[PDB]
Amino acid sequence: MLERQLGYYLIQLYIPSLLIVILSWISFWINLDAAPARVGLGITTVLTLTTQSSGSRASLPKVSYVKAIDIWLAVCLLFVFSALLEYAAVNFVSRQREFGGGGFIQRAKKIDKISRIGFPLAFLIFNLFYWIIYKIVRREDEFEHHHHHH
Repeated sequence: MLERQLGYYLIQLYIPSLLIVILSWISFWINLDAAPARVGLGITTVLTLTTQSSGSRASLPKVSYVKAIDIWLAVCLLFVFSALLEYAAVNFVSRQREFGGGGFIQRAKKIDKISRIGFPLAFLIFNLFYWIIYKIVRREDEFEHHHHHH
């Protein structure tokens, strides 16, 4: 009966897991092909830390199991959502690159638009998980703290 003490490891583990996510796009501007090595390494570190995180949840996956489903069923979709619209936009441009893909050579000169939409999208997420993490521990894990409100 030590599931309420798991959130502590999820809080300190979420900090870095959330930071690496923001850098994903910020670095995807060039890692999109120029150097995806950084995108393939960080993406494997997040999926590996999430699949293994369920290892310590064998004690009693009831309280944290449900709370983990509310966060595990939105992140993977939200991250792949904004990334799916971009990978589908460039392909929807002509709807048939097989017809005339010779004009892609002049596409390497991107305006880094990924940063334009990623700026407000990254700040919103960082503040969305920071205000929800320091709040959840209070309006859910209050019994864990003593004097500290947050």
